[PDB]
Amino acid sequence: PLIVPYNLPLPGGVVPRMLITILGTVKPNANRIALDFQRGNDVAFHFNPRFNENNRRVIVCNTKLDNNWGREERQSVFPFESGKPFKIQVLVEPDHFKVAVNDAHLLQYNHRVKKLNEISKLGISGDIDLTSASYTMI
Ligand SMILES: OC[C@H]1O[C@@H](O[C@H]2[C@H](O)[C@@H](O)[C@H](O)O[C@@H]2CO)[C@H](O)[C@@H](O)[C@H]1O
Repeated sequence: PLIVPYNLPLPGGVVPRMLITILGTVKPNANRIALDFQRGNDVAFHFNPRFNENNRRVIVCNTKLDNNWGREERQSVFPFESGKPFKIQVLVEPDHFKVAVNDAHLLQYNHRVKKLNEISKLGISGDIDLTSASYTMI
């Protein structure tokens, strides 16, 4: 496997038609997963499944600028399950990140950080065994 937290460099940043594919398995009794698309210290797109927030499962998405979190976008559709293998696909489209899990569309996140080619790293963290993380141009 890959060691978590795992960094995936995105050479030259992201660009529309770039597809990121993450395969892993959720640990037993998981609490959280996070994807952090970084522009230096800023987080352009934070994607954060939470398995127990006040006894609810929710995906929280946000942007961090100068160490400040912005407005959360929350999604109560929650395709992850403790103990089970998953696939996350993040497709960069011109105006949003488009996320599908296990081949089903999940959410979109409008670009707040505009300098896409400066979003040069993806951090993958949380309560998972990470099997693979890669990108391709489609
Ligand atoms: O917004 C993403 C960001 O959330 C932090 O937790 C928030 C929490 O979601 C919010 O309900 C509460 O009022 O403030 C917390 C701190 O901003 C996480 O700590 C952080 O990791 C991100 O997930």
